[PDB]
Amino acid sequence: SDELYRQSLEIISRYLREQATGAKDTKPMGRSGATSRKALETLRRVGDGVQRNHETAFQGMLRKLDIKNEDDVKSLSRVMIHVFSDGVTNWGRIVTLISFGAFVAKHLKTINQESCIEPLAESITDVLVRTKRDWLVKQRGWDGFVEFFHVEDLE
Amino acid sequence: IWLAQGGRRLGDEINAYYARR
Ligand SMILES: C1C2CC3CC1CC(C2)C3
Repeated sequence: SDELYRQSLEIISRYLREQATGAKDTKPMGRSGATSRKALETLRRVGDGVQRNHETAFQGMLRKLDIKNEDDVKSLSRVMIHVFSDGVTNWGRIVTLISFGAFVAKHLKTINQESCIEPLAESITDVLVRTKRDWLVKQRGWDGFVEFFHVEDLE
Repeated sequence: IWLAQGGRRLGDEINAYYARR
């Protein structure tokens, strides 16, 4: 039983699903509902801005990757591992990684490859949880994610 | 993988933006 993995997969898969289909999953989040719910809401807020702001960089990258099937998704995971290969980890890289995943997920749906969205979410979660588990733990997992992106209203 | 650094840099831009929020 790996709660950190389960929670991460739940958050990331639901964002990619709702981005691809355009409809939220109105089931409540699983055990540990508070953190996961705020994490997904934060992901919508920050992730949507990332895709809007950087739609150019995302579109160019997707065009060159030429993603067509589940094989191209596994090759995609190879590129994603390089997100931390310079020794640096932060929430900005992690949210950008997930945002591109949603961008790819939308593309996978318009080419009638919705079956690859679930593998895509699992790959992203694998990269995060299986190679950066220690860093996530030190941040307090998705609680750290929520707090970092919380915007302070200091009047 | 030659695109790797692009997303790292974009990620650091996003992180540096919120780092003052
Ligand atoms: C470009 C691509 C998307 C995000 C950000 C940046 C590095 C890696 C690949 C993750």
